[PDB]
Amino acid sequence: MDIAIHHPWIRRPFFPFHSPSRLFDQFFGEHLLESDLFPTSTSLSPFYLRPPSFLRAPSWFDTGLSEMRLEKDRFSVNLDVKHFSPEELKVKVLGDVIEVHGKHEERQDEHGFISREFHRKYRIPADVDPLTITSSLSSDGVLTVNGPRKQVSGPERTIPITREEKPAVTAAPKK
Amino acid sequence: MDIAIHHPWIRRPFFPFHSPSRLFDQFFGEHLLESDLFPTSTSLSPFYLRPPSFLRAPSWFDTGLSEMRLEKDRFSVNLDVKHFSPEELKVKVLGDVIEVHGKHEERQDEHGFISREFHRKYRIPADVDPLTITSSLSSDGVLTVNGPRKQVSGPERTIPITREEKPAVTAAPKK
Amino acid sequence: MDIAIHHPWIRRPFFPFHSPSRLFDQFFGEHLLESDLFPTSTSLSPFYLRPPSFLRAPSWFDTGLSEMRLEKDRFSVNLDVKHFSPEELKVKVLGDVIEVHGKHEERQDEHGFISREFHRKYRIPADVDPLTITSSLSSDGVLTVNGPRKQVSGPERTIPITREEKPAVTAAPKK
Amino acid sequence: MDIAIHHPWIRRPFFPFHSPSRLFDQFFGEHLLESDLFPTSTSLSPFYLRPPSFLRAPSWFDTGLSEMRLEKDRFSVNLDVKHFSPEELKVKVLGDVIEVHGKHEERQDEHGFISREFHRKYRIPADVDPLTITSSLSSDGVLTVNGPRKQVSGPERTIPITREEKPAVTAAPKK
Amino acid sequence: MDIAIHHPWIRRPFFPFHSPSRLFDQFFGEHLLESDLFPTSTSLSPFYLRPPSFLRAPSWFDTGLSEMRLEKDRFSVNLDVKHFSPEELKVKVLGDVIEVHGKHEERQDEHGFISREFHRKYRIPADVDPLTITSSLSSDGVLTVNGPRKQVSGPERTIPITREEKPAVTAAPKK
Amino acid sequence: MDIAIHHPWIRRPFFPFHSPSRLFDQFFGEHLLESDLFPTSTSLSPFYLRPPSFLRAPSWFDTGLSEMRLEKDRFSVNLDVKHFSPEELKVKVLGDVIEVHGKHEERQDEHGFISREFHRKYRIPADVDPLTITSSLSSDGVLTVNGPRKQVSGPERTIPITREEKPAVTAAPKK
Amino acid sequence: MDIAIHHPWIRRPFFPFHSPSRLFDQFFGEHLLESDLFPTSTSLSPFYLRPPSFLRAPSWFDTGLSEMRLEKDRFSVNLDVKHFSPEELKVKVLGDVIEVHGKHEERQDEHGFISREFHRKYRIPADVDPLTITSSLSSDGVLTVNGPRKQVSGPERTIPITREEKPAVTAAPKK
Amino acid sequence: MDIAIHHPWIRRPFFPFHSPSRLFDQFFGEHLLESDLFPTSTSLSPFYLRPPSFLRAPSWFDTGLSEMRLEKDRFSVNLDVKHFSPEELKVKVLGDVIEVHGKHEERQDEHGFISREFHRKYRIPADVDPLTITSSLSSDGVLTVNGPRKQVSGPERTIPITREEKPAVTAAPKK
Amino acid sequence: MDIAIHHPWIRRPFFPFHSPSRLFDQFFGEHLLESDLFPTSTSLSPFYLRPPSFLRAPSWFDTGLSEMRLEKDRFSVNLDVKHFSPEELKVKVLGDVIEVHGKHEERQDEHGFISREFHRKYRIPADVDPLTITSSLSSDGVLTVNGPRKQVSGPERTIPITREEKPAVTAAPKK
Amino acid sequence: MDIAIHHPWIRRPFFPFHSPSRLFDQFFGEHLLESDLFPTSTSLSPFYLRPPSFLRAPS
Amino acid sequence: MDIAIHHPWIRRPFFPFHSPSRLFDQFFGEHLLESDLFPTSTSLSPFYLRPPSFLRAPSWFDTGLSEMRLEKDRFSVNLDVKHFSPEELKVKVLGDVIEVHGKHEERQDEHGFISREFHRKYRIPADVDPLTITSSLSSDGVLTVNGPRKQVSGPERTIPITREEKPAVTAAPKK
Amino acid sequence: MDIAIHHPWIRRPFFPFHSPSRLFDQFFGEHLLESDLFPTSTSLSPFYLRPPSFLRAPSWFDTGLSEMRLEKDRFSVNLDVKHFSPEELKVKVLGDVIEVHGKHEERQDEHGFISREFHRKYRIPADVDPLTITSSLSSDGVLTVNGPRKQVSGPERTIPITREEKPAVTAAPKK
Repeated sequence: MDIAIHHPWIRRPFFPFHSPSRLFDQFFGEHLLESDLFPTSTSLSPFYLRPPSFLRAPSWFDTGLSEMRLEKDRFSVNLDVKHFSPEELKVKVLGDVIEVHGKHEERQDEHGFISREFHRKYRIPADVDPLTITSSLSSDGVLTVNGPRKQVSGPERTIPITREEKPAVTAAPKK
Repeated sequence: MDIAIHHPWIRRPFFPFHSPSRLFDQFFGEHLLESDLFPTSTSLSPFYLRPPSFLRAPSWFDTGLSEMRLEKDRFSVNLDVKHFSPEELKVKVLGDVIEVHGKHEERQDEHGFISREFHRKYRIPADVDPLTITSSLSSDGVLTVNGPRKQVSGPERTIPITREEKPAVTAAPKK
Repeated sequence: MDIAIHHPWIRRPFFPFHSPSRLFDQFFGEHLLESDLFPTSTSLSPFYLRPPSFLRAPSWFDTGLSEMRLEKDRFSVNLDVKHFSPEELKVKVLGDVIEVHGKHEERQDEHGFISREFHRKYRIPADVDPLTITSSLSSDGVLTVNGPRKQVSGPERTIPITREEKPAVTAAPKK
Repeated sequence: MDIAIHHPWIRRPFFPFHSPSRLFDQFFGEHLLESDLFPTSTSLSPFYLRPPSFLRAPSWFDTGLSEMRLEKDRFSVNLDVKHFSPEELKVKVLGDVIEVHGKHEERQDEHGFISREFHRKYRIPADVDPLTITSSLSSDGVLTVNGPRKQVSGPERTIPITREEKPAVTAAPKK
Repeated sequence: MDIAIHHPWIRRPFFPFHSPSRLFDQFFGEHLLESDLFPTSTSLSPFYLRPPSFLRAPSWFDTGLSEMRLEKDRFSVNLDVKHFSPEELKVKVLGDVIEVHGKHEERQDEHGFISREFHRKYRIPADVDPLTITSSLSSDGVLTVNGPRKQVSGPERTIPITREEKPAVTAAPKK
Repeated sequence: MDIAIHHPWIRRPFFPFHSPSRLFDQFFGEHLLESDLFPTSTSLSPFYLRPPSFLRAPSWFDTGLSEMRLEKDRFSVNLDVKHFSPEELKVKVLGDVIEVHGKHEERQDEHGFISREFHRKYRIPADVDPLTITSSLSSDGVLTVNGPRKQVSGPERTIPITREEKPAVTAAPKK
Repeated sequence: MDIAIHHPWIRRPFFPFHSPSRLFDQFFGEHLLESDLFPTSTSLSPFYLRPPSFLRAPSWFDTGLSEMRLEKDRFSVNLDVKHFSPEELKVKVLGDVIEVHGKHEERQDEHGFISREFHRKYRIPADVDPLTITSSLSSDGVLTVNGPRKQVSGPERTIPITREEKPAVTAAPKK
Repeated sequence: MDIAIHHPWIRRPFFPFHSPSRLFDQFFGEHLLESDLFPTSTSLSPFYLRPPSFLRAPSWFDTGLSEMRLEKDRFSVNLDVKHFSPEELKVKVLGDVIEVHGKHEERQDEHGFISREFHRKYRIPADVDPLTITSSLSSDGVLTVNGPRKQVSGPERTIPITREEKPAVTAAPKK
Repeated sequence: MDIAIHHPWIRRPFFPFHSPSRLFDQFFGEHLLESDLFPTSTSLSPFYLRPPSFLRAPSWFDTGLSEMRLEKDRFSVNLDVKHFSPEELKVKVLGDVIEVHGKHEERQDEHGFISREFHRKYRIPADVDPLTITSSLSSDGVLTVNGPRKQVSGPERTIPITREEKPAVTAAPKK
Repeated sequence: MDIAIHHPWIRRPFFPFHSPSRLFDQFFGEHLLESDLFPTSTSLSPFYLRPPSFLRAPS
Repeated sequence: MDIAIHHPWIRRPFFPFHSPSRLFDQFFGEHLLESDLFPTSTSLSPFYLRPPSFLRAPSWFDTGLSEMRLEKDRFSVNLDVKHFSPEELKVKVLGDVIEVHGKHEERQDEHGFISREFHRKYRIPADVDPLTITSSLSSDGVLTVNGPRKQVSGPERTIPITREEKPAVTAAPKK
Repeated sequence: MDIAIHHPWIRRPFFPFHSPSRLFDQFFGEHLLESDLFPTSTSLSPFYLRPPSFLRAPSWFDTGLSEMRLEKDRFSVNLDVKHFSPEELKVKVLGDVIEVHGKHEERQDEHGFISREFHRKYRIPADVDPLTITSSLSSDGVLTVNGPRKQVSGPERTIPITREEKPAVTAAPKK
C-alpha cells in the first residue's frame, strides 16, 4: 500500500464523484433518519434512501426487493435425502427456515462403519409458513414440504440500544 | 483514568445528551452573541442563553437571579466585634462591600501580649449603598451600618479586549 | 520562528479580521464558482470575486483591469539596437510579444573578438497584433515596429485537468 | 495528576497524621494477627483492631456491629407482588436470604403480550432462619414470610489458603 | 525466565517459609557476630549459628563436623604409582596435603617416546602430620606414607580486611 | 544465561557430536517418512527410526517396547478402598483404564462431617480388556477387577490433519 | 496485511503444495538451463520447462503456442480509417507490425477546427511479412494490407549481459 | 565503503565467478577432508586441494613447493658480523634456524660508549641440519656455518584440538 | 529556513565580501581598542573605526554625527497642548529631554467624564540646556520652551564592568 | 558517494570559519590582485590598453 | 576502519611531517595566490608552488613539464586501420587531438554480417597543429597524418566563476 | 558542577586573566621550544620559560632551584634502625638514593614470632655520590652513610620519542 502511489491513484478515478460532503455518512444519515420517523409525503418507503446519483431525469432510491422474494408459486418444496433414513431423520420447521437432518449408515467395513448424512438449509420465507407448511417422507428418503406461502424473513443483528435523550455524564482533569 | 475504561464508560450515560453538535460551544455561542447585540424580539433578557433542554412543553433559558438578590427589606445590618475597640477599629464602606477591622489586646501574659482581631467581609449589594450607608459603633464593639438599600454588585474579571475589525497579519516558511 | 512569540504575536494584528470562516478558501471558493458558471444577475464580470471588506457603504470586487493595458494610443514601438546589425539581427513577432535579437562585433582585440548583443522582450498586447504589426529597420540599428493595436494577452499555466463527473475508486485495509 | 501540585497538596492536610510507620499496614497487621490467634487478655474481640487514634482518654477499636443487626423484633416480613401470580411465582428461602420471583402478564396488545415481574432480594439474617421461616401467599400477590428470627450472615470472598509452614523454593541467574 | 510465571511460581512452595525478615542476612548476621566475640553462655560453638527451623522440640544449630575428618585410625596411607619411577618420582608433604609426582616412560615407538605419569592429591588432615608422616617407596612404585595422625586443615580464602573503627571520608555534589 | 559463557561452553561437550547436518530434524525426518509409507525391506518396524549413533558394530534403532507392557500374566488386579463404600462407590472400566470412585464418611464432628475418598487410576492395557474384565467388591471395600488381559493403549494427541494434495495460495505487496 | 492473520491464512490453502524445495526457483532453474544448452534426448523443446504437477499419468511441460499464432489463413487485413485522408494518412509496415496514421479535419467551428484521427496498431506476425505485405487505400479511407503470411514475432526485453565466465574481485574489511 | 556503490561494484567483476556454491568453504572443505584421510586413488598429495578453475584441458591443484626449498647444493652458509666479536658473539643452531648474536663496542665517546650488534635470522631448512651443521669463526667476525643439508621446516600454529567423537551437551529456555 | 537552500544562497551574494577573517569581530575589535586608548597619530576620533571597504582612493571610517545634531538655531521650541490645562499640566525639563504632561476634561457625558491628555517627549540635546531653557504657557495650552542650546545627549546602557587586571579561578574533573 | 554522511562531515570542519560566503577564493584573490599590481612596499611595474566605453567618470 | 587502530596507526608515519599548519591548504594557498597575480621577483613561474620539503640545500617547486611534452621531433604520425575502409572512414583533426573512425565489414556469416572498427584517440599537442597537420590514406587503411608540430593542450574543467568584490547577503533567526 | 552556575562563576574570578591567547599552551610552547634549541641571547636558562605576569617592572621566568638542593654541608647522613640487625640489614646505594632494609625479630609470642622492620628512602642528590658515599653500622642499628656530596638527581618519565623528520601517511573515505 505505497502511500506515495496508491493514495494519489486511488483518488484519481474519484474526482468526478468527490465533493460529496466530507461528512456524507452523517449528512444524508440525518435526512434518512427524518424520513424514517413519519411518512414524509413520499411514495412511502420501507427504507428507500435518496443517494447521490448522476441520473438527471429520474430520481434513484436505494432499496431491497431483490433480497426478499423472487420466483415462486403454490409450490411444494422437496428436501434431499438420497438414501432412506425414516427413523434416522429429523425435519425441523423453525420459522421460515426448513431443514432436514438425516443420517444413515450404508457403507460398512471390517470394524469400521461409515455413516452418510444429508443436511439441507432452506431459508425460503416466500415458500414457507410454519403453520401450514407440513412434511411428507418417502421410502427412498425423498422429503417433501408441501403447503402455501407468501412472507419474508431473514435473521439479522442490527438493534442499537441505549441512547434515549435526557441522561449524560461528566469528567475532570487528571493524569 | 484508565483510557480503556473511563473513556467508554464516561461516554455511556452521555448517550441521552449526545449528538449536541460537535461544535456546541461555538454554534450556540454565535446565537447568544447575536441576541447580545440588539433586543431580538425576546422577552428582554440581560443574558438569557437558550440552552438544549429535554423540556418539550416549556422553553428554558439560562439566567442568574439567585446570584444577585434574595432576602432583604429595609435593614440596618450589624458588624461583629465581640470586644470593644473604638480607637482600634476601622470601618470601610468600599462600594457594595461593608468591612470592619478591629483589633484589641484583651489577653496578656508575662512578656507576651495577645491581640484578638475581628474582620467581617460583607458583599451585600442588595442591602448596601455607600452613598447612604452610615456606621454606628457601640461601647461593646457592636457595629451597625444602618441605611436604605437595593442594588447589585460583584467584582469579576471578564473583559476580553482586542479584536475590532480590520487588522491583517502574515508569515512565511521556516526551518 | 519562536512558536512561543511569533505565533501569539502574528495572531495579534489579525484579530479584527479573525473569525473569517475557518474554511474561507472553500466557502467563498464555492460562491465564486457558482458565479463563474452563468451570469448571475450581476453587473457582469469575468472574475469579480466578492471578498470580505470593511467598507460598509460600497461593495468591493476583485478586479484585474490594472494588469492588461494602460497607457497606449496609436503609434509605433521602437526596439533597441544601438549598433547596426542588419544581417546579424532577427526580429520576431510571436503573438502579442515583440522581440529583437541583434548581435554585432564592434570591439576587437589581438586574438579575441568581442561581440555585443541587444535583446528586447516586449509583452505589449494593447500595442501589438501579429497581423498588422510590421517591422522597419534603420541603418543605425534603430528598429521600429509600426501598426495599430488593442488586444490583451499573457502566458499563464492555470489549467486544472480531469475531475469530470462519474469516476469512483476504492481501497482496503493493509499492513 | 499534577504531580507538582496534587502530590505536595495531598500531603498537606496529612502532616498531623504523618509518622504512622512507613510500614503501618504490616506493623499493626502483625499485632492484629497476634490477637487473632489466642483470646489475649482483653474484653474479647470478634475482630476489634486497635487503630491509631487521637483520642487521649478512651481507647478506640475498629469494629462492625452496625453491619449485621439493627432494628428487628418478633416479625413476619412480607414480600411484594402487587399483581397476583399464584402459579407464576416462586418463593425461595436460600439461607438468610429471602427472595420472590413472580411474573404475570397483565398488559395485552395486538400481537404482543406484556409481562410484569416483581423480584425481591432480602438479606435479613436477623429476621430469617430457613429452618423456621415459612411463606404465606395472598390472592392479590401479597407474599408474607412469617416466623421467628435472630441470626447473622453475609456472603464474602476472603479466604487465603496457601502458605502453611515448611515450603522452600529456589532459582538461579538467567539471560 | 518468564517473569510472569517463574516469579509467582518460584514464590509458590516458599510461602510456608516467607516472612523470614526482609533483612534475614543482616538480622541473624548480627546475632551470629555477637556470639562470635565472647563465648556467650551456650554449649560453646566453633561457628554454630542458630538458624530458622520448623523443629519445635529441639534447637538446631548450623555446624560442620562432616567436613573435617570421618573414618581414620592408626594408619599408613599408600600413594599410587602403578609403574616404578624411583629416580623419576618426587613425594611432597606440604602440610596436611600428601602428593606424589612420578613419571616413567614405559611405552616406546619409532621416534616417539610415551611417558605415563601418576599424580595423587591427598588432603587428609586427620591422617597426616608433616612432622611424623614419612614416606616409603617400593620397587614397583607402591609409595606408602606411614605415621600417626589427628589434625584438621583446609585452605580457604575468607579474610575480609579493612574497617577498623574511626575512619572518616566524604564527598560533595557534582555534575 | 551469559551468552558469552553458556553459548561457547554448551557447545564444548557438543564438539565430538557436532556436524550432524544443520537440518538434522528434516533430513532424517524425510528418511523416516519414507519408511513409514511401505515396509522398506526392513526387519519390520512399527516406528523404528535410524538415529546417528557411535556404535560401529551394531545398528541402533529408536524404539518403544518399554512403554507399552512390562510384567504381567493372568492376573485379577485389585482396586483400593480402605473403608467400605458399597453404595457410595462407582467402578468404571473406560477402555484399558480401570478406575474406582468411593467416598465414605467415617469421621464425624459436632456439626461437621468428614468424608474420605479413595480414587485409583489404572492405565493397564496389558492387564485390562473392557470386554472381559469385570469387577468384584468386598465388604471392607477391597475391589478386585478379575479377568484375562493382553493389550496396548495410551491416549495421545498427535494428529496433524489436513494437507490435501493440490492446494496453493497467493499474496501481494502491501504497506 | 495482518501478519497475524494473512500470513497463516496465505499458507493454509498452500498446505499440500509446499515441500517444493525452499530453492525451487534455482533447483528447477538449473535443470531448465541444462536442457537449454544441448537438445537433450526429448521431444525437443523451444523452451518447454518440466514443472511440478499432480498429474500422475501424463507429463506436463510449460509451453507457449497460444502466444504466437491462432486463427489465420491466406489473408489481406484491412486497416480502419472511417473518413478519407489520402494525403493525410501514413501507412507503416515496421516488421510484423502494421500501423496506420490518418488524420482528417471533418468537423469545423467558428474559429476552431476539429481534426479526427484513426490509429491502428496491428502486431500480427502470422499475417504480416514486410517483404510481400503491401497496402491498398480506398476513397473512403478503407485501408487494406494484402499479401501472404506465416511468421512469429514479439518485441521483448530479456537479454542479460556480462557474466563472462572467467573474472574475479576481492575487496577488504572497512568501516 | 559506500554500501550503495562498493557492494554492487565489487560483485560486478565477480560476475563470471558467481555460482561458486554459497557454501564453497564447507562443500570443498569436506572433499579435501576426505582425501586427507586415506590416500585416495590419485597421484597422492601432501595437501593438494582440487580447486575450481577455468582451465578446461588440465586439472589444477592447490600446492606448495615454492614455500619449502629452492636453490641449494652442498653449501657452507656464512653469517654476518662486520666487526669481530669472538668473546661477544653467540651462535645458535635451533633446528633449521641458524642465528648469530654478536655485539661489540667499536665507537667510543666522552662518557658514552657505543655498541654495535649484528643479528642474523636464517630459516633455511634445505640448508641446515642441527646434527651436522657446525660453525666456524674468523678473526674479522666472518661466521661460517658449514655442513651438508636437505630438509624442510617452518614453525606454524595450526593445530585444532578436541572434538573427540561421542560428547553431547544441552540447554533450556531462559531470560 | 531550508538549510539546503538558504544556506548556500545566503552565502552566494557574499563571495565578493568573503575572506573577511573568520575572526573579524575580534581582529578589528583589537585595532579599534588600541586606538581607543591613546589618541594615535590620526585625525583623532570620537569612535571612528577603520572598516573593510572597497573604496580604493579614500579611507572610510565608521562615524556618528547624523545621530547627535542636525538643523537647529537660537530657537525657542514649543510643546503641544491643544486644549488649555494651566492647573492640570506639568512641564518637566529632565536634562536634554523636554516633556509636557497636560490632562483636561473637555468631553462630558451622562455619568461618564472624558479626559484628554497631551504628552510630548522631546529628546533635543542641541536645543535644550536644563539651566537656561525655561517654559512659558499660553491661555490655550500652547507651551513654549525658550532659551539657547548646543550640546549632545542620549541615554544608553553600554557599560561592561569587571575584568579588572589579575583575577584567576580554577576547577577540577567531575561528573 | 556518501551524500548523507561525508557531505555533513566535510562541512563540519569548515564551521570554525564558515558563515560569510560560499566562495572564499576570488574576492580575497582579486582584492590582492588589485593590491599586488600596485607598487606596494617596492616601486614601479606598468603596461595596459584602452577600448571604447560608456563610462564617463572612470575608464 | 578501526577508529581505534587505523586512526592512531595512520597518525604514525606522519609525525615527521606533522606541524604543517592545521590550515596548510589555506596558508600556502594564499602565498600561491599572491605569486599568481604578478611576477614576484622569482625565476618566473607558470604555476610553480613552494611546497614544504625536507631538502635543506635546494629549493623545490611543484611543477609540470612531464605532463605536456616528452619525445617528439619533426615527423608524421600514422593512425591505425588494419583493414582498408576508404569510403567508410572519417579522420577528424579537432585541435591538438587526432582521431580516426574507420569501420569495414570483412567477416560475413549466413544472415549475419560482422563489422570491424578501428578508432584511435591521439592527444598529441606537441605533434599536432590543426592548421598544418594534414592526412594521407593508404590502400590498406594505413592512415598517416603528416606535418610540423610543437604545441601544448589538454581539456580541463577548472574554471571557478563568481566572487568578485562587492556582494553582501543577509539572514535572520528562524524556527 | 552545575554548568549553569559553576561555568559562569569559575570564569568570573578569571575576569582580568582572560585574553591569554586561546592557544596559550601552543603559542608560548613554540617560543619556549625556540629558546630550548640554541642558547638565545639571554642570561642563560636551563628551562626558564617566560610566562605572562602582571609584574611591570621586573621580568619573571618559570624556574626550579627549590626542587634540587636546599640546605647541606660536608655532612655524613645516618640511616635509622632503632634495633640492631647487623646480619639482617642491607644498605643499598642506588645512585643518589640511599636506602636501608633491616628486619629483626624482637617481639616473641607463644607460637607467633613478631618481626620489626625499618626502611628508609633517601633521595638526597646534593648529599650523596655513590662513588664516594660509604656506610658505617653501629651495634645498636645506627647506620651512618658518610662522605662528600654535591649533585642533582630525580627519576622522571618525560621522554616523548618519535616525531622525527619526513614520514608521510594517508587514508581514504569509508563506510
